[PDB]
Amino acid sequence: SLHKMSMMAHRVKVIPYSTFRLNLSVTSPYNADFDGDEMNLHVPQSEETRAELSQLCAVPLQIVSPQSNKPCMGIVQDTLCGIRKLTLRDTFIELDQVLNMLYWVPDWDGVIPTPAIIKPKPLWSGKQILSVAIPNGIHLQRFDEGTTLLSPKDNGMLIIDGQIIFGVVEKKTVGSSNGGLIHVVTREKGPQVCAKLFGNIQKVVNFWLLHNGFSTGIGDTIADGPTMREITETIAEAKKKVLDVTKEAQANLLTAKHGMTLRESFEDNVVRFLNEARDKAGRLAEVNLKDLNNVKQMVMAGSKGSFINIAQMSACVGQQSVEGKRIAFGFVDRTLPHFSKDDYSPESKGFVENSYLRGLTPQEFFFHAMGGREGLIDTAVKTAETGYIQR
Amino acid sequence: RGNLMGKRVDFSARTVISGDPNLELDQVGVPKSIAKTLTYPEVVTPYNIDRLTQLV
Amino acid sequence: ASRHGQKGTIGITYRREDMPFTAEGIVPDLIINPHAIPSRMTVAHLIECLLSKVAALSGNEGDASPFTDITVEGISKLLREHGYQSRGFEVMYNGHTGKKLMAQIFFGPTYYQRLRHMVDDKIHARARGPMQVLTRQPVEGRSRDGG
Amino acid sequence: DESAPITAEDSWAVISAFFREKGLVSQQLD
Amino acid sequence: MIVPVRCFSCGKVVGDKWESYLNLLQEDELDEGTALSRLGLKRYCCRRMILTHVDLIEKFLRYNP
Amino acid sequence: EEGPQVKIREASKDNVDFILSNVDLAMANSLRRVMIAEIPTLAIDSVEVETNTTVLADEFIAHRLGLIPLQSMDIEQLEYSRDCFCEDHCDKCSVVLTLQAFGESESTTNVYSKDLVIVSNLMGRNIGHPIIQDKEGNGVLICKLRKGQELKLTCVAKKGIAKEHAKWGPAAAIEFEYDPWNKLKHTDYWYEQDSAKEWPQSKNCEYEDPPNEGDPFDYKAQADTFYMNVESVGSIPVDQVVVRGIDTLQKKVASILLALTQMDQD
Amino acid sequence: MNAPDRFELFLLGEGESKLKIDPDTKAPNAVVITFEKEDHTLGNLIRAELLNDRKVLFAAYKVEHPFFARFKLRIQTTEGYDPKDALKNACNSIINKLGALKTNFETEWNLQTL
Amino acid sequence: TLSHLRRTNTPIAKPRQLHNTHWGLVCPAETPEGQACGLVKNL
Amino acid sequence: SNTLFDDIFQVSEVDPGRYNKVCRIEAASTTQDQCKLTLDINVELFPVAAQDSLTVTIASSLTRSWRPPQAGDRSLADDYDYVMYGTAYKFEEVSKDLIAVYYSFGGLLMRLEGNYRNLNNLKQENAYLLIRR
Amino acid sequence: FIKRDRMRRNFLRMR
Amino acid sequence: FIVEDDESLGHKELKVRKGHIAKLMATEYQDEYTWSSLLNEGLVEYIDAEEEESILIAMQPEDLEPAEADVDPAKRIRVSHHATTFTHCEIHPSMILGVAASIIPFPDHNQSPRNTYQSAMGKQAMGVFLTNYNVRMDTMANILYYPQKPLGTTRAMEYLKFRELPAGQNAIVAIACYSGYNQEDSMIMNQSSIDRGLFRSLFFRSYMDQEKKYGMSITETFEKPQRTNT
RNA sequence: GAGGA
Ligand SMILES: [Mg+2]
Ligand SMILES: [Zn+2]
Ligand SMILES: [Zn+2]
Repeated sequence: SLHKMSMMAHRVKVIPYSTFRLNLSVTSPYNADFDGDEMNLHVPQSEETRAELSQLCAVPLQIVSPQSNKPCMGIVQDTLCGIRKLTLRDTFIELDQVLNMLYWVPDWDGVIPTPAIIKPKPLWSGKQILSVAIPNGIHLQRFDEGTTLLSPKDNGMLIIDGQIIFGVVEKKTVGSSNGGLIHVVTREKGPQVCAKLFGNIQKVVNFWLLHNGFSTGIGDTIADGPTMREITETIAEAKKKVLDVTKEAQANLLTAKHGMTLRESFEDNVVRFLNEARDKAGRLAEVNLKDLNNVKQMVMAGSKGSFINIAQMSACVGQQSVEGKRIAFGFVDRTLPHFSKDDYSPESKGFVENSYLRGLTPQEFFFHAMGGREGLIDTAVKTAETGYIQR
Repeated sequence: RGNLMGKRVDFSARTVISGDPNLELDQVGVPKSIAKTLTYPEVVTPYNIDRLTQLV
Repeated sequence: ASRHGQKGTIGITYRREDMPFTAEGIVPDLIINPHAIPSRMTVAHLIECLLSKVAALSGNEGDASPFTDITVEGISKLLREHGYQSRGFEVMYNGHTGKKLMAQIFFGPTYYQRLRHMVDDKIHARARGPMQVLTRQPVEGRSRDGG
Repeated sequence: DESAPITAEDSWAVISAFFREKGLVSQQLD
Repeated sequence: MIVPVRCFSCGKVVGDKWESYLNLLQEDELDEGTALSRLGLKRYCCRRMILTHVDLIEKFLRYNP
Repeated sequence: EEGPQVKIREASKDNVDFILSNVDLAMANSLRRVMIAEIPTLAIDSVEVETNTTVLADEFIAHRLGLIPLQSMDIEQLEYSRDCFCEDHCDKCSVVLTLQAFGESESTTNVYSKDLVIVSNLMGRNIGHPIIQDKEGNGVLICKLRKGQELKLTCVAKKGIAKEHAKWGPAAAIEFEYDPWNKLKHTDYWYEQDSAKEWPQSKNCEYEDPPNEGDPFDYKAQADTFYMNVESVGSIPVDQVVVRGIDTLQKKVASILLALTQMDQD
Repeated sequence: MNAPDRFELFLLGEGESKLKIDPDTKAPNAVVITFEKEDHTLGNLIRAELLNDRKVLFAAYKVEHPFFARFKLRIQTTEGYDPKDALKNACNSIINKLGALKTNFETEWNLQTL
Repeated sequence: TLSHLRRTNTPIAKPRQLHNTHWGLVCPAETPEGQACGLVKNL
Repeated sequence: SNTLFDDIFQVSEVDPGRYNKVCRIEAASTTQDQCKLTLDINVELFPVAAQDSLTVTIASSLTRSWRPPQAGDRSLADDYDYVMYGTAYKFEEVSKDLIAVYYSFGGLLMRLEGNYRNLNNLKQENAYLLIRR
Repeated sequence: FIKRDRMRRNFLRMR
Repeated sequence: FIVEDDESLGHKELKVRKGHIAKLMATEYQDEYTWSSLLNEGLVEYIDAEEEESILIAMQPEDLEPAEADVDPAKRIRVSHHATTFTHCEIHPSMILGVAASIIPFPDHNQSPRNTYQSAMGKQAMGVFLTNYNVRMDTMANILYYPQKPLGTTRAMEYLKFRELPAGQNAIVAIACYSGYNQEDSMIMNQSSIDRGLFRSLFFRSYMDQEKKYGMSITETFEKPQRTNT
């Protein structure tokens, strides 16, 4: 427990089925996931103890954390991913489903917002139905990057009442970000309203997602052919540049930049080339993905993953490294007996090239295993350190 | 550090957790059997005496 | 847990009808959330699901050995030949409404192993039970009614 | 032919020759 | 151990097909793809159930008592 | 008729395939789900393992016993145990089965469902004969016996529905589909290169004309004309399965109506 | 051991009369109805049926929590049309459709040889 | 069980690392991450 | 009440900007050379090409939880192939005589230019967009 | 491709 | 394996040839010519870490040394032969894995930490641990009801007898956001399918106890106690 | 020993 947030108060709902069940947004503060984690619950025994709890340590009070003066909770994976899709400009909702969604909001006043389209088929955009959850009065205008009051890319965000005007809801708006909606609603209407807000958004979006469904699969990671061989030739260019640097170095023509060894200069150059290559390929892959590609959606919504994961699952896992410098000659002058001696070519010193999709050749596999174990060790040590430091 | 700055206490319970999107943000779904065990001492006032009688 | 890294626990059980069902009437017995995948990059999980689907169709053994020459393309070709979407996606139907889902679903068999520590060995609650001798604080260990 | 070279597939035979005269706990016993 | 009845997901009874399945394999030399399809296991929710079964109860039956 | 039309494409011993048209999606789906879940039947429910020496744990065996389909055509003449006042079972609310097996042979002695024998009086109700779809004539393989192992127990079969426990399902997964051409656009096709090629078109696509691409998306249209296929586990004839599913659904709705009557009553 | 007994997924309780009417307050001529021991099976059916009606202004339902065999249903009619009446008519229409289907399928079933 | 019978320990230099020479002799993957990560090995 | 504004527009250009059912319409008022218009459309429900021609008026009449079009008494300005409803949210003034109005239709946006559109298009969440062929 | 257990016949037939 | 020259260093070669393979298979199917024989004829060779320092292994027999010689794009990027003076060829690379790792399908597509986690978890799985469990009397036995061999296997799993003592079942998994009840890991399991028996298991626990350890007259006895000043 | 996370 490294947080005041790690202990909070709750209202009890008694249910069957022995686990503790708890709302989903509250996971990030506790930093828990339901992969078998357990948490303890403490019962105050006296009047002012429980008064203390409900007045100081209750959850909604903790939405904004003093640690970084941004809210410490927010909307998360399933809901976060859905709410983006629901709120895209293309989405439209027929009547009956609209009615159900409304009824899911506990506080819905009982008024059916006029459909955004009354042309002969009454259609509601998603944004409207979402806006039903937002309490009146909020404003939250953002103008993300290129937004121009017509938001052709539909980015940015603009709400001029408890009612949203344009922009796709996503992490930067409804996540745990700084000027996010959660922030604003706290500051405006106090914790109870903010908590009710979490509840409403979750219920509506979950319902909609349930009836719209969303999945991902292997085909999501497959890049287009042309894109593939373009990636390949990009890697090839990288190899060539490395080779040229190498030939020059062995011709002793390499000029060591001041302040470092000739050998170090060369090694750094190679590493830089390889990383540039991996990222070039990563951008290629990412660009090629269509918008229906589910992984691209989990990224756009920011609920999971990051560009690097796309790069590794599709373009090139790229250099492995132990203690920053790449793989070292464990054997005499060669990383693995499968090589000659004094080979500095990228794969001889650990440049994994195939993607996780294509699988790794046994060398690459081993190299990657070395890198990964370094990762495990560092994590294990780092937690013990930071624990002692914090104490 | 083991018995004074922190100890082991009564009136507590521990279990696996599980997400749930139908719980209010501040709620928690304590499973029934647990609640059958943890207790809280009320004080009999005119406000509750009937209800407490029902409980007992 | 799957065979790669995905620890997981149950967390609700639906009757059969409520689960989504595909047109053939098959209904999964396990729904895992897609957000697991990209962060971890367990491609092999997807590939196994695909391959196993093909195997079960064709009555074979999925040769999942590591450093072979099996590719995804080959598996997919086979899968198409058995008459399914060549990447394992399947149109599925919402259980509650019976309506199609707007998004198709990755779907296939996959080997899952039941780990130990059922919860009944973790559930635990103390309400003033016995205490130690030395320090007269609550005893330790749930087996010993600890706090 | 019989002097013909070996395809990578064949190696599994060799492997099975091993593990027949070794078992998997060979070293403990040995 | 012994065959399960009733393919888990699908529900279709399969607890009877086991003998015939084995027969097809031995006497008809048939290929288990076609063997399954012969027994009628169309969808893989049942094909899995049979194809991958493991019949340990044999090896249980060899302890004398 | 004025409501739904049924056109049976094909009927077998265990399957009907039929087109369900001029209905609403909700009615269809509810029918689907009730057939899966709520139509009652008969199944083993309690086992008195008087003796067992096999290599199988009892509750294991009792479990397998639960799953054995039983002749349950006229189940209606039977009463839910929670309704029969008798001390836990009688002949109005239960059927007693029994089982003895012994490894007389030297080779393995199989124990098949067909070895089950009814004891309780059926009162002439076509109930409880274990269903034998097997061509060889012996039903499910319950257990195997080596030589001296003897298994001898008695069972009770009771009326129940799949909601309580799947063993009561005459279910046998049901197929279901509509708008095979996706004219309703109720779904959108993930695809790498072309939705048309990459998606294997359904076998029902023929029963409806392909969309003419030169037509605007009709938004007025709604989903009727569902292609359904019902497979029956065998405890009930397939036609009986769908008929009783319909009837059960109707009964529960009528029950709602009656509750309304009670409310308006007082 | 905290599992609820499964028979109460269809068994009315003690005072758990199948229904429980409640006048809504948020809007006029509206009502909220609770069904015990039910689920989408009945809900979604009735709901769509209501939606068919012309004098119904609003109709939706929800299963609050899957652990529980309930679902609330909320009706709202135009004036001069009691909600419980709209409910009655929806039930009757559904029953008639079911009866038709039953006979028709029985017919077409006799249409077979197997 | 099988894995147990082929385990391997090291008491107490970067011994937790995965050295190249482990190639083919020690499983590059299996190791009880935790305090003992890298020490306990398997053949 | 009535037409708050009326006109017709030659659709200069239509773009399906990364969307399926929605395209951004570019049209100029044939009449007022200084009147132009940008608009999103559910083209799936209302197909449009270039040089096409549309449905007219910025109405305001034909609170009050929207009721299904109970087609006993459905007599609005129900005379068009397209009827959207939405809110003004900025009245930015392009020039001394060029006022632009920004409407949002549940996320579908629209923008107009001129000055004779004078303060009859005032800040009104109410507006039922149409403009003719 | 898949793992084939029919190769026992292959050698037995090939022998 | 032991690389060698032949008529040529071309057409350099594993010493072992298809004839020996045939003999091996024959011995295998005889159920005469065993691995030890391979040893004596000097086709295979024992190599330790020290000696490894001075050899030149080839990964795959054929492609690594056929000769110096259109490619399936899906196939990974193998490097080349690129060298000539090999001296040994790996038997099969998948043998660098240990036992636990050999269970994983396609571990060459996973991120290594994932492999490690699986290697750790695999030792928790329920499954049949021994064929005679019902005779052993030990603490804490867990036995699956209806194990199943996996559909996706690896060659090595044959040698671990895994497909005869499997430790899990093949579930029909579906990857989807269904009702948010399965996010932030796991998941939803089909209840009815459970009733069918999915993932059921047996648990056995053994309690031991004996008569008095000590006390000449202090002699603990087994019997049914009563209120006999007990 | 165990050990989950
Ligand atoms: Mg965790
Ligand atoms: Zn099945
Ligand atoms: Zn009785």
